[PDB]
Amino acid sequence: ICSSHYEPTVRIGGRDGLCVDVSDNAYNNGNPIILWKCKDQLEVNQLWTLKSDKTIRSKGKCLTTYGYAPGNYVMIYDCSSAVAEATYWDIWDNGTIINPKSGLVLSAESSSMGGTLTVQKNDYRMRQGWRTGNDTSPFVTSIAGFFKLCMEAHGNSMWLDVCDITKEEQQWAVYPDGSIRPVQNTNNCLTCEEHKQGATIVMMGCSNAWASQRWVFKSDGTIYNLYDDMVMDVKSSDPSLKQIILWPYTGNANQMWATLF
Amino acid sequence: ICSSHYEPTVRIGGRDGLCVDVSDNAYNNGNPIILWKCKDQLEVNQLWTLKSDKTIRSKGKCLTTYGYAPGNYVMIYDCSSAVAEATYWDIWDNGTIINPKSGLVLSAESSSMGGTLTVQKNDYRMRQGWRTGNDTSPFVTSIAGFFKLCMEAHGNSMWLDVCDITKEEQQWAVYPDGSIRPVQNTNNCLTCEEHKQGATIVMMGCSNAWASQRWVFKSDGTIYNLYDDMVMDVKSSDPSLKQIILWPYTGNANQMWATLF
Amino acid sequence: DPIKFTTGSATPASYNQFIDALRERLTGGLIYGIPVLRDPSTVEKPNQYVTVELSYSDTVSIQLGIDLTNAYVVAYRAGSESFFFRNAPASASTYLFTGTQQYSLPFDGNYDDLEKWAHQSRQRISLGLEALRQGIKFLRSGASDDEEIARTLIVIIQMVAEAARFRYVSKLVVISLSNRAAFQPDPSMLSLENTWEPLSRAVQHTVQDTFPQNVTLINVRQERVVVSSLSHPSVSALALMLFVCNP
Amino acid sequence: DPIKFTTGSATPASYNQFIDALRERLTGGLIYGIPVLRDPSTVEKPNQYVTVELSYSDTVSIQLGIDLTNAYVVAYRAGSESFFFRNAPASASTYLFTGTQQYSLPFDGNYDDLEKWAHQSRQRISLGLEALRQGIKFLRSGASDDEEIARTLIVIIQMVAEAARFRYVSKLVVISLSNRAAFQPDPSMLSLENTWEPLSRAVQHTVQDTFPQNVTLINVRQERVVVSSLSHPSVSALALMLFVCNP
Ligand SMILES: CC(=O)N[C@@H]1[C@@H](O)[C@H](O)[C@@H](CO)O[C@H]1O
Ligand SMILES: CC(=O)N[C@@H]1[C@@H](O)[C@H](O)[C@@H](CO)O[C@H]1O
Ligand SMILES: CC(=O)N[C@@H]1[C@@H](O)[C@H](O)[C@@H](CO)O[C@H]1O
Ligand SMILES: CC(=O)N[C@@H]1[C@@H](O)[C@H](O)[C@@H](CO)O[C@H]1O
Ligand SMILES: CC(=O)N[C@@H]1[C@@H](O)[C@H](O)[C@@H](CO)O[C@H]1O
Ligand SMILES: CC(=O)N[C@@H]1[C@@H](O)[C@H](O)[C@@H](CO)O[C@H]1O
Repeated sequence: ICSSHYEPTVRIGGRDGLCVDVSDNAYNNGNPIILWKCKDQLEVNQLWTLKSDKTIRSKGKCLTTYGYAPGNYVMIYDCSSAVAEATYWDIWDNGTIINPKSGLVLSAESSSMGGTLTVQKNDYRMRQGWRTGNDTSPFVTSIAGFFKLCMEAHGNSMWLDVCDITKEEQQWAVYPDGSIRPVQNTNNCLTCEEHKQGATIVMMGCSNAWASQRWVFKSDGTIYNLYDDMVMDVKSSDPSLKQIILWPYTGNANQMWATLF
Repeated sequence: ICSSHYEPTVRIGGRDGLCVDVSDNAYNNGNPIILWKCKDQLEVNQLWTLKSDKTIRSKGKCLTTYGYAPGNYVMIYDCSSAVAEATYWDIWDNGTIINPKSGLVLSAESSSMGGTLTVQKNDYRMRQGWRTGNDTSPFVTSIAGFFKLCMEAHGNSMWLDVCDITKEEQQWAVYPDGSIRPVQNTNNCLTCEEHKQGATIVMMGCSNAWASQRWVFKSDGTIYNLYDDMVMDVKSSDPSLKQIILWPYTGNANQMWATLF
Repeated sequence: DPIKFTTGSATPASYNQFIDALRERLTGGLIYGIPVLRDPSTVEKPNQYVTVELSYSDTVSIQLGIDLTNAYVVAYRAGSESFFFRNAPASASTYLFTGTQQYSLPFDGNYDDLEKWAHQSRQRISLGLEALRQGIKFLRSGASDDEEIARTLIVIIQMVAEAARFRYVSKLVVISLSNRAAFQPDPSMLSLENTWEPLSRAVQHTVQDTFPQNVTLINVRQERVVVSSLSHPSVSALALMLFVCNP
Repeated sequence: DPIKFTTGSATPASYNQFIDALRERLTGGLIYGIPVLRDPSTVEKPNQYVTVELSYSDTVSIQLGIDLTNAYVVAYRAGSESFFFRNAPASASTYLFTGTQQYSLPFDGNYDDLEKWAHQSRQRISLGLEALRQGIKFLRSGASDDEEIARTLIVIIQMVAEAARFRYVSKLVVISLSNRAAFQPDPSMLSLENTWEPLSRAVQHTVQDTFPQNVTLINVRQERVVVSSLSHPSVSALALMLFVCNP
């Protein structure tokens, strides 16, 4: 029976591979929690102990919603002076950080490094995506398809080709926020043409940080999307087509994928 | 330009893997040359120097036809006292020992160990077949057919099966006389049903020592028969048939064979 | 008893069907949507082992003894003889390949011992189908060359037991088949092999979707990936966890 | 220049067609109905070499430099770089893979040196197709691991140059392909490899269909076959003789 004596302490990566941050390294109750660059070595204003009581702490103070309405900011507050329930948090194995009482979820709503965080409604945005802890670097790897086959990336779309570790086009960076990005132009993200049973995954701007750009490497062996509840699938199990499509789970060989890191 | 200073000295194997022999180890001019057991170590009455002058000598005396008529015997005679041309011999790369003048050829005409040799007409009998020198032991080996395929031996006939060195049935002994014999029953020889464009190689009694039991492992990669001028071939290049047939040379994969010793 | 891969007529399709069906048998429960093995304190000794058959032709096949535990490979049977590693316990011997003559190899069944015996590191020894069919053929025609028996065991374990554990090893295999060319394991594979226990335990102690100790893997270009989260892509490489605790 | 085996789409049929076509090019004359190579005093230096291409995909291929002589393999080219054995003479270097950058491997091109470098005898190193495709892939993605470069060279030479010489090596290969399982050379193969010169000379000095010195081979069960005759079955194993003298 796995004990829970343990209380680890990690930094938190997220939108665009940035870090969760205590503004300027200042802690006065009320100070906004921002989304800065992931600093070179491990500083305090970027580290977070994930305590048993379900609170999240830097330098002993608490990660705190200002209030329970979608669009209110998270700040640093001394946890005892702070409103009890406004300081509890819950991190899901699916990569979202929810606040129980509010039902709202932590999200990074602007591009800028200097961005503030907010509780939002849960739409499973790439921007509502998070991934603890310490090594924030995106995960550089090759995604393998069927037998003999890997995702290759040509400008805007992507299809499958013969797995070759030499080719750069077959190399992807998966970011703490759940985006998949070609190590060539890390400003692209794999995206759904639309939220349809049919699209046809394209490459688009992560400027947007939408729900349709956040992917899960799920342990049934599918590449899953928690907003669409659909996975990445290889058209009619015919790869000559140069098309990969969002489709519901069957579990057939065509839907299965491997991280070949 | 390969010099011919060389005059080697070897024993001679032949019919049934027996040796060419000087009767009782006695040399008096006129003494019949017999076909004895191949003695354990190398004795003089079994060794033969193959001289430049085209004579064949044991203990300094000559291998000699009594006369030039098919059915006359070969004997030991002191070469100078002997009739010049009756002492010249010629060994062909095809394994026959001819006497130039007579046109007759050396052959072992009875089963018995105590058998005498005779000059005969050249019919390319297994009994007219010979193979120099020193190591008379038959050549134990596996014959490989097509791809993946070897001769296997079941009682009386033979077909092809998957090459397995474990199986005994795939093991053959090729004898100095040119017979091929299954190491199981070395009293069988691979034989032609008949001397026809069609047979169908069977296994028969080497009691007979016929022309249709003497095979050449020819260096074009065929298993050839110098009396029929035909080779061993695998029916319609279909092996399901369990039939191998005497047929004229095409050179196609089906006619080609490998000694896998 | 009959969980068997026919290596004659192997396809990527064919080989998978197998590994799956094996993971299946090994699969004791799910933890956080990952197949965990059974609690060795939930299994009785006579129930503890599994038999996988690898056939070459038919004729021509050897069995493996798989602990249900690990997932480890305690032993292999080749005809009317069977062979066990020098560290299989008394149970493997009494409850497995009975009715056979039972000998003990002079080596442990970890790699750093098999490697010792093969005179060759894990990473120089090539994997593929033809190499596994060469292995079945060898081990079957019982020729006592320990040096080889090690080498060829290493091939099998990897292409079977390691295949069972890491989705990463299955593909590498499947890629060989489709490619028809052999491969040696890269830094990435060796990691997963060498880090199964500690990664297994991580997944299971996970609390806020966070590992209480950082598991550190190596990627093809010998860089460190340091994984502190259940949410990590890599974690997906794991298809079978050794049981360490219930949450 | 273009004598090339495509290893993609290999069949027993395919592979033969190749070896043949190669023996063809190497075939200088016939002696006693056996293909002999050319007199190195009949060939000029700029004419002395041949190029064999082994392709993996297409993309993805390396060339070999074959002395026309032997039949030996002086060098191999992998893209815009080529590599020569430390004992190729000045001729190979000036007249071969020109227009490329030319480096020298730190090993001779006999086996007892390649083996030295591979830390592994000829007889532990496995042969097959997947193993040759693994070789092309390797040598092409230019990764300086001498240890491997040796090992993988040994594979190729055998499956190509040794294949050219002995009808016995062609089959062993062809059997692998049809079987789809790797093999290591047995006593029987190593013999033929180790005894090509002395057997070549025998065939050529032959007088009454008799070799003036007994050539001694080893059969699968390490017994001696001692061959004193052109008429011997074994002699058939020889498909290409090094030239030693005209009769
Ligand atoms: C002592 C300290 O504050 N340093 C922490 C360490 O304890 C923590 O476990 C690790 C992530 O695992 O990050 C370090 O920077
Ligand atoms: C059985 C149930 O209702 N449990 C849900 C689960 O299905 C949900 O998706 C998960 C984390 O994402 O947390 C719980 O609220
Ligand atoms: C010296 C002597 O008489 N012995 C001979 C030898 O010279 C000969 O070369 C060999 C066959 O090669 O057979 C031996 O028994
Ligand atoms: C060109 C010619 O007539 N030469 C023949 C040859 O064809 C014959 O078969 C050989 C040995 O068997 O000896 C010669 O008499
Ligand atoms: C000294 C050591 O080996 N500890 C490492 C540490 O360097 C690292 O930052 C942390 C998370 O990356 O994981 C720990 O296990
Ligand atoms: C001493 C030695 O190695 N010489 C061998 C001899 O033993 C053998 O009888 C003969 C024919 O078999 O071949 C010679 O080369």
